Amino acid sequence: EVSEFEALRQHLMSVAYRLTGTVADAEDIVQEAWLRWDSTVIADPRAWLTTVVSRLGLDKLETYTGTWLPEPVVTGLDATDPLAAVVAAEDARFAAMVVLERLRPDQRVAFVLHDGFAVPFAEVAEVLGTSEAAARQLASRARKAVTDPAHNEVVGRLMAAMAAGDLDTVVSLLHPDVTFTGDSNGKAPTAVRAVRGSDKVVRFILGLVQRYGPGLFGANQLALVNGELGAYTAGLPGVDGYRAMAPRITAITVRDGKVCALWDIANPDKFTGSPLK
Repeated sequence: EVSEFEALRQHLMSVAYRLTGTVADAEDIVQEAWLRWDSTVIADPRAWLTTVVSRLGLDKLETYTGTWLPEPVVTGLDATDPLAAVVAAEDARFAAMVVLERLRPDQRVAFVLHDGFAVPFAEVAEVLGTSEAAARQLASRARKAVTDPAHNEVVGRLMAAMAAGDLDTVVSLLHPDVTFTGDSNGKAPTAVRAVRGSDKVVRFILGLVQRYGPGLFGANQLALVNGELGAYTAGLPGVDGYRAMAPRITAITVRDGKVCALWDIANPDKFTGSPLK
């Protein structure tokens, strides 16, 4: 009873959160799935509730600032959490999700349902509303809009290293076009606009340890961010004339064995995938 049930709702949550970029937006869309279950004698609850959720997800597809970013899901290292199964998929990675958010409120459902969730186009066409090839084409314009197993090794190395101020190591681990992007909807000093490039990202970073100090690392917890090892912070008070910092969640993106991007998420309104909340 509960098993088959939880597996479906997980599937429903898995698709819902990805349809948007918010776990509250998924929490409210799966909310109707149950209510719209009504009819059966013979039925396929799995295929039906997707459409219901997918359409409600399309119904979705304060706010006086800029540079939007997706709400993250933060589970413990056991990944036993109920929101873990949501982001267990590798394409639920924060990098993958920011690609999807603030970019495609149209090519989303076609790409997500098919690339991510392996839904054939005829069924995607159903929630869509048109032809077979018209689902593949609204999906093909998504796969174009896009243009490592060392993650823990690279995040791990980094998590400690930077506390030595080993700057020679840190600039090599970064991409020449590495990025630091902060969700500035939240009232918190961040990259209110995106900062670009290696040496220049380091500069921004140097300001951080300068501003908040070294207690910085002690409030920063090791945790799973969207299925892979990232980190979040409970915040700091600042007692040696350092600025009081805010609790926030920081995701990391890795390729070439180098940190290709960093993500700053500081809006308290987006903590519903978090231990903070």
